[PDB]
Amino acid sequence: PKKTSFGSLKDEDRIFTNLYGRHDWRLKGAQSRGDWYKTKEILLKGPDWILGEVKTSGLRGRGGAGFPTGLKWSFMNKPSDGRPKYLVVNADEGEPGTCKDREIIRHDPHKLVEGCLVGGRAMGARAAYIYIRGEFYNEASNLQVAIREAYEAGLIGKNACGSGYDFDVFVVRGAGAYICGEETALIESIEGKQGKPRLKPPFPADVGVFGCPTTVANVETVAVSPTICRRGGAWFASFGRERNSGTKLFNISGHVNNPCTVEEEMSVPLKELIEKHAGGVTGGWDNLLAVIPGGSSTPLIPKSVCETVLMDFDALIQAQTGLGTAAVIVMDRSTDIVKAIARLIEFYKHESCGQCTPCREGVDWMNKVMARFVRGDARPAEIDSLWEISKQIEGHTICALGDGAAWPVQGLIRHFRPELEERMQQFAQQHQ
Amino acid sequence: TRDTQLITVDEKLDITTITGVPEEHIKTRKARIFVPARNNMQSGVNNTKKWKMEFDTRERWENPLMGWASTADPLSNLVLTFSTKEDAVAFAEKNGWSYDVEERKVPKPKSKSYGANFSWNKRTRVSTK
Amino acid sequence: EAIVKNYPEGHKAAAVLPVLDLAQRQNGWLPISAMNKVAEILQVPPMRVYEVATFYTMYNRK
Ligand SMILES: Cc1cc2nc3c(=O)[nH]c(=O)nc-3n(C[C@H](O)[C@H](O)[C@H](O)COP(=O)(O)O)c2cc1C
Ligand code: SF4
Repeated sequence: PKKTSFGSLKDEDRIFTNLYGRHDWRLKGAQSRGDWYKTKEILLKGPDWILGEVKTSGLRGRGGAGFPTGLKWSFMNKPSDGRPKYLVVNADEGEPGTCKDREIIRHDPHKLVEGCLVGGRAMGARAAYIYIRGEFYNEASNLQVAIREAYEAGLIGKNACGSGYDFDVFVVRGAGAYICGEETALIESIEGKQGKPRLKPPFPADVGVFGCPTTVANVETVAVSPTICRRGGAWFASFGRERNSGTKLFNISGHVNNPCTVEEEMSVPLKELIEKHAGGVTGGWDNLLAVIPGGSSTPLIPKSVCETVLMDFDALIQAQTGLGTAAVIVMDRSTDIVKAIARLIEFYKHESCGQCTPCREGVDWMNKVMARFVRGDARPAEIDSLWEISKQIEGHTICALGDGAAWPVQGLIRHFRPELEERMQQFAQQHQ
Repeated sequence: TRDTQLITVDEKLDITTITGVPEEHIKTRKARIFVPARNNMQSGVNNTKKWKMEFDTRERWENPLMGWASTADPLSNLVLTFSTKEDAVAFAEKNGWSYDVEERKVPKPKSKSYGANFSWNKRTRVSTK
Repeated sequence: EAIVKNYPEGHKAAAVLPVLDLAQRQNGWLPISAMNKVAEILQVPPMRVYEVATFYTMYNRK
């Protein structure tokens, strides 16, 4: 029956077979690895069949929120009200510690392009706008070159793959804002405005880019759809736990011997993932201080939790953190944990779009308090003050960037309050 | 029930002769019964909920000594608050004051929609957020 | 004109970001004259371009 331990994924089950760019990344290389194979038959089965496969696979968003992808793509499976329907692929990839989306674009720019056609067909869209980080200039070019080849081969454009379905794939480059990864702020950027997220309940599936139905999906979420439709949703569901099905890309960075990007089965133990693929922690699994398991947005967890925690949404939620983008950041015992988290709050203070009050003023307020905790120029009573300020940002903002700046502070105060208080005693006795 | 031996008085109530007000400030004044306009510098609407009765403004001259504003009008600061228009009109009639009544101006209901800010083919689309 | 045709008719303001970048690539930075010229060809108010130029970090205003 079901499994208990997860990991040790065979290469024949991996989806991104050119993750390290050691084969041809152009059309001929992609086709030899299975890309664009029998894509016409996928299209002719209609949106219902494609949406069914994603539902069965239990796939969940890979951008950081983890909503059920198959259920999220069914909002666009409605009749036409006279407006065009678009698909926006989120390639902003701005979360600190996250590098997975860079490799998919630069080394497999035909699973992404094929994903747009299959994902677009499910939603009934006419075209796909791929929003790629503005600093990824070289990656955007390879994406354009692959898109050009797809057009020349008849794989996209008019009568895509001989299916009678017209689909155009456009690439639009950002201009250097982390907030443009947010789905609505991404849409506002495509429309020529500032990267300021919109409010809901006007949802992108009802009023989106150019005021039209749209779906915003991560590159990894879109770059695995064609494989699921071919190998089946049953095959994809065979990995990871229940409700955490699938293979996941991981970025293991920080204080590890061999920082790298690898693909691994969901629910893989955190200790195994670092040891097996990343060469372990610098100084062995005893110099470990804390880990940020899902990019800067997620709270850190200390060594005690890291012993047995599994890398999936449900397991990390129970550990008072999240999976996020599966961007594992490892910090050893030589790290200034207060200073490491202070730089993350400075990052969010430089990336706040500045629209809504709690994160315009609150994040800039958390940054200044953190800048004093690092030096210890604060009282212990300000730790609880910092906690309360954090809870006033979380849930009161337009977008989740405010939430993503509260959680790192809360993680620091949850597990490392003794460190913060000791830092303040040292300053107090020195600066009498 | 009310065993008091009441009488009948079929004339309009009028107390001008027993309120002690001089004749000059009964027959020459003009009361204004109105709901105050919202102060346009603020969005609050708590001062637009009751009817007021104010009187006509009269001369104010500068005090020769200090330049202070002087008045000979004893009713210049008189403002009365009433719960309804009919109550205000009743109070003016029984005091012998001629009054102008201005019907309450209520904001009309408005159709608001955050989604109209991003319309596909309408002019409600905003160029900035 | 190739960039402008990547967006639906009646939404030419969607081309501010790529056309501002193209101006910077030609010039190396964005003088106030460059911002106004992008506003003219796209028929967008100049202040809307100033908002985009000041919002994004990659644009060089010096
Ligand atoms: C501040 C912020 C930054 C984000 N950056 C990204 C990103 O770079 N790539 C991505 O796929 N999703 C990002 N997201 C999540 C998106 O808003 C959205 O949840 C996701 O792209 C939807 O696609 P999915 O189903 O593949 O997850 C970000 C969210 C926030 C609040
Ligand atoms: S939380 Fe911050 S980044 Fe998000 S909309 Fe509000 S001000 Fe902008």
